[PDB]
Amino acid sequence: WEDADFPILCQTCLGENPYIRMTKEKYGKECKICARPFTVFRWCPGVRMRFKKTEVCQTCSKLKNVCQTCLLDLEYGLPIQVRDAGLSFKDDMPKSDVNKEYYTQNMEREISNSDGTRPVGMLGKATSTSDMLLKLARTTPYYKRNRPHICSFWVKGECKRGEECPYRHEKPTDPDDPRYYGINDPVA
Amino acid sequence: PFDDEEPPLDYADNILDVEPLEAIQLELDPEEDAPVLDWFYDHQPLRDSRKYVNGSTYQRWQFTLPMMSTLYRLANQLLTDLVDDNYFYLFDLKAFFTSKALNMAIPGGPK
Amino acid sequence: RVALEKSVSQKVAAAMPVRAADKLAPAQYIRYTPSQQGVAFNSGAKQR
Amino acid sequence: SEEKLQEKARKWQQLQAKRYAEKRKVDAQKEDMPPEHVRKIIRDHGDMTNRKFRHDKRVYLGALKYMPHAVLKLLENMPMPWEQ
Amino acid sequence: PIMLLSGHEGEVYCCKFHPNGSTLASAGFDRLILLWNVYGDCDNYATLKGHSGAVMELHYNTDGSMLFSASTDKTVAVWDSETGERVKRLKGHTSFVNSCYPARRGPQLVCTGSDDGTVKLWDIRKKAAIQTFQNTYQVLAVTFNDTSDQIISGGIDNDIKVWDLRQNKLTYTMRGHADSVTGLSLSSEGSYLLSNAMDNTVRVWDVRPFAPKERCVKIFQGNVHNFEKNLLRCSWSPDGSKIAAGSADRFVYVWDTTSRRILYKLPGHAGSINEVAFHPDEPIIISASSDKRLYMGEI
Amino acid sequence: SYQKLLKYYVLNALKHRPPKAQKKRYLFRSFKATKFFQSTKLDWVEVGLQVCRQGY
Amino acid sequence: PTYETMFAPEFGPENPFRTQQMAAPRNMLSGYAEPAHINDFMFEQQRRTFATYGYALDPSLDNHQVSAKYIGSVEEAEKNQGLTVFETGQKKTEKRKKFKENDASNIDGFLGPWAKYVDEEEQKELDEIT
Amino acid sequence: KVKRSRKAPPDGWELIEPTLDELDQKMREAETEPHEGKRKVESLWPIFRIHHQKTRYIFDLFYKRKAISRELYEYCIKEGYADKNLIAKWKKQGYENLCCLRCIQTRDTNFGTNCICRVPKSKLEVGRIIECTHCGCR
RNA sequence: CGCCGCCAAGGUAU
RNA sequence: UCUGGUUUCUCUUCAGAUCGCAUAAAUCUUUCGCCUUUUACUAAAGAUUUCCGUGGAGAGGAACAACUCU
Ligand SMILES: [Mg+2]
Ligand SMILES: [Zn+2]
Ligand SMILES: [Zn+2]
Ligand SMILES: [Zn+2]
Ligand SMILES: [Zn+2]
Ligand SMILES: [Zn+2]
Ligand SMILES: [Zn+2]
Repeated sequence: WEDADFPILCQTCLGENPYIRMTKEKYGKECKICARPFTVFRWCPGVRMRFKKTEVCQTCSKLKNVCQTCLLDLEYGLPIQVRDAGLSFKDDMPKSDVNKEYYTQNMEREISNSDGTRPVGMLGKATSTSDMLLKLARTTPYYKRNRPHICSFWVKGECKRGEECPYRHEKPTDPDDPRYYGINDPVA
Repeated sequence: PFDDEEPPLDYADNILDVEPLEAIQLELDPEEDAPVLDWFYDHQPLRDSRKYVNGSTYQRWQFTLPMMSTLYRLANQLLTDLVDDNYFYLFDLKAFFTSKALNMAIPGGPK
Repeated sequence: RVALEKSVSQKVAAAMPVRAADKLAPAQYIRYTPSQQGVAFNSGAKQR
Repeated sequence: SEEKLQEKARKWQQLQAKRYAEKRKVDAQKEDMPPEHVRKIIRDHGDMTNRKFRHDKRVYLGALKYMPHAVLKLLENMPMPWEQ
Repeated sequence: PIMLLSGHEGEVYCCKFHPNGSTLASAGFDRLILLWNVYGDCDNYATLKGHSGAVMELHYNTDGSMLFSASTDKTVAVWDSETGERVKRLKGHTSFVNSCYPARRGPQLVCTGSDDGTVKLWDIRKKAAIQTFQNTYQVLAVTFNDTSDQIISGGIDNDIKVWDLRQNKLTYTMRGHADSVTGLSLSSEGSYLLSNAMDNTVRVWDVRPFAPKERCVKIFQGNVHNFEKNLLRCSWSPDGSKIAAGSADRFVYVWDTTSRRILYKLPGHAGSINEVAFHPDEPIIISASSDKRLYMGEI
Repeated sequence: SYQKLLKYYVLNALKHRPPKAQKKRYLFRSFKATKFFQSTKLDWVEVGLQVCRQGY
Repeated sequence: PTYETMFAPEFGPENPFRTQQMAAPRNMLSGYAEPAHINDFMFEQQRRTFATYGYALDPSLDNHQVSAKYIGSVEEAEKNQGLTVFETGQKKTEKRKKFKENDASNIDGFLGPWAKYVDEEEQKELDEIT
Repeated sequence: KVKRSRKAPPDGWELIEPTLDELDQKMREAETEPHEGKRKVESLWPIFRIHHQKTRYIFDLFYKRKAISRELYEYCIKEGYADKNLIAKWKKQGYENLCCLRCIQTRDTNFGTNCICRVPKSKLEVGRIIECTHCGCR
């Protein structure tokens, strides 16, 4: 249902290398919100970093000026809830599956086939910015987003690979502080 | 040959070391089947020989007359002694087409 | 005619694509300027 | 300016020693392997009652469409009784 | 006005000016040859398509009717400047064609050189090589004298070689470079041949029936080569008064053929410069580079 | 049985139309270029038991 | 075509009503993208150079119009004097000696390229987490 | 065992028979075990490794040592104790410490390149113990 | 002068 | 004295030759025979394809390519 040529890709997910190689597919994975068949792309950002293939589709990224794989804004590098709390206009979108979700999603994809350059509703209110959201606008961000997720068998001490296990090691996670609108625990 | 609820004999540890017993393997005598004696029982008859066969994709062949006469002698008991197309009178394809079109038949022929 | 011909050729190579089509020859690069954030983001990222 | 005058030549004839040397004007270069590979793969998979290989079993159903293309080429090459 | 041109998606390796000064030709890594109006609004018209490798070198014949194109795909194409239709493919070399030149005056001839170490003489009417000169090291740059008797070849042995078309012998060798020669070009008189080399030396060599026998006529400096290992080409001005050669340090160097003073150092390019050309009538310099843009400097 | 094989041979020889196919393909060479298909030389009974195992 | 036509700037106050991101040129909502035909070998060579030692040259066309510098980790470029990954270096430092057994005759002793090297309180917290 | 050549092969086969028989027994032991503990492909590594050491044993038996004859060398290639195309790759100049044939297939890799196993370690980065997922180690 | 060789949906509701 | 090449593996379109010294199925439009409705059907013609293979041609290698046709 969806073909693409190149995704949004904010700078913190591209990696530290301007020279990356990337493979593409024609019909890859489903989106974790609306299950639309986008084109998943796969690349290697760094030598100690995971692949971070693709999270969402192009259309849902074109609604709210969101990047492709970590679900942050392209214009700052912030989540969506901070952006529409700072601008006080939410640009509502449903929650269910077949009630009103894919209906207005297909219609907003249909009316946006001409431009493909700017979002549908944020074009008029992304201009009166840089007052309350410029105070937390991180330049040169931490690359810990790009490091791979935690592996098992080091928590239990069974990992036969030792050092050649590519994911991570000696990182005890904490079960006290970890979707599209709400609610996000560390953002509060 | 084998019952239900039984896996298909698991060819890794059953007959990997077991040799086959014997094929048909008709004993060819020398001085009558001497050109064909070395290769008549071989899955590739002539493959690594540029004199008789084309190559490994096994496309074109050239034989000689005693070697083919031994083949013609070994190819009896299923080959006719008919030489010309005179035994096929009213057994030809066109005569059978006529019999198909004319609502009739040859005794011993199709209907 | 060439518009509907390339449309119906994409349709036949999409509805019935089963019989022996090559994929592509992907020897092309793409050059996209990071014209959104970069002043110190990945220092030296100018056209990438 | 003192050793760079030959170091740039070292870089130049090191890059041009692999620029066009490997015939840039391997395409048909896959061949046979040991036959104990398929046996090890299928003795690992088996009757597919495990949770480890669950990403592959749907691919087995993807092998449903082309099965007579294998059975036909199987029965075309049956061993004759003069063979072993 | 300066005039900034753009279009080439990949690195531009060469550009030339039509013999009558009415149009430009440019090509590079993309595989496309673009034609441009020298005057007017500097418009772009035909795109020549059909090369599978990158375009290493463009040339016009003296009539401005034939455009030659050496490619990395081992083929040298002959193009009609008037219609943009392809005329011939010179299929021959076993490796990349590094460069080609077309003989002016005498009946049509073409010379090529490649990584297979050979130099070949082509007659556009035969569809086959006429002569082959096996060197042993990769050949980078080749040019004919105006008498169409000699072939001048620069390779990676730091030694420019001169070949006799009748004897088929190594007539001359020139010593004086410390490193690979990347670009050769004859004066419009046939009198002098201009060379670029990795050693960052621009050297003029004089070729004559009576030669000093130690023909390091002049040396110029300032032109830098680096790790990019780009072929570097140099050109003579229409009257032989100016010498231009591109460099890898983003500057266009133009020298005084006599005093050897740098007349111009020009910036504007972001990357390495691959070729500099002079307009045949007016003091206009076309600078082509790896930043995929062209400039029309006016002096 | 004689006359019914005569019948079938005449029905095969009568509808002997020329092979008017324009293009030709193989479907094995297209599989082999893919990284997921590999060529090896095995025994016969291993191939037969393998395809019946995969069919089950 | 004329260089003066594209070189002529736009008369205006740059229109600061938009932000720095939205007023920037683009064609996709994220950057101006266009395909090209760069060579593969030097591309992958400088890619491996930045992957190993962290320095490479800077590719563009119209950022500053003069650019021949190195990017990434700066000091390691002049420390190694600009070498590549395909070039034999000036020294052989910190080299790591393995052992070999390539007779292919012994049983459970053949260790060629598949050889292991010569060198070969958190549990309480991980129990309290789970 | 299966010989499939009816040859009664000449000298010297009696001195390589218990060695290659022990290698065949260890290859059966590397084929037999289940895949518990071994993740997806590292149970498939040692059969590649033992075919590599068997082909290397015949390789330095005939080419290096020059003891065995050419007829029995071609016999061991034709039966299955050695390869025909792999020794032609070992014949080439730049490499004879090769792993197996899965690093040379440039279209086995979707990125159109060779593996990291066929990379010199002195030009690679300093400490990484990387292993091929197709072939096993380097 | 010697046809012919049979499965299922149709019913024990959703 | 000069001239100097058979196999194997990959794309490249044309096929009008028993393309294959033999011969499968499906679709449509009609005639039938079993038939209750249908898919499974029967068996003849007309015309299309699908499919297992094949013929000659442009290149890139490798396999004794240097034995030697010329
Ligand atoms: Mg009904
Ligand atoms: Zn979506
Ligand atoms: Zn992101
Ligand atoms: Zn681990
Ligand atoms: Zn290897
Ligand atoms: Zn291996
Ligand atoms: Zn590997």
